[PDB]
Amino acid sequence: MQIFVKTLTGKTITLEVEPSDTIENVKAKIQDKEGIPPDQQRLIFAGKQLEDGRTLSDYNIQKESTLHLVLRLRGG
Amino acid sequence: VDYIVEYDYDAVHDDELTIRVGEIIRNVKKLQEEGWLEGELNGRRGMFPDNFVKEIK
Repeated sequence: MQIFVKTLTGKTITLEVEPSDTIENVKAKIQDKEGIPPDQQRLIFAGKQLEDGRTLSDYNIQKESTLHLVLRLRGG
Repeated sequence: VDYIVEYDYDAVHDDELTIRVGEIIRNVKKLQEEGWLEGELNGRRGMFPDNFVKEIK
């Protein structure tokens, strides 16, 4: 199960994940492949922020999805 | 230039624009940030994800 991730810069980083995996985990995987701090990693899907306290299954996020990675207060 | 956003995205920040299903954003322009677009919605100019907006011309 792979999922796309939209990076403000312009990169679609597709990371490995499972439906049982948590958002807090997915954050690490990003900080381990892109070096982006979790506290500075905002994930929004379907028009609603993903809680590091919930799993993909919570937001019914299936494979080939499309997450949106934003930054705290974007000035650009 | 006016797009139609079919979704229920809620502005998370001040520079973020709230785009909801059917809400058309005036003069939408693609920013230097992938997915981020800027436009005028509800009298407020803000940026919003492209995966929630659909260009309607």
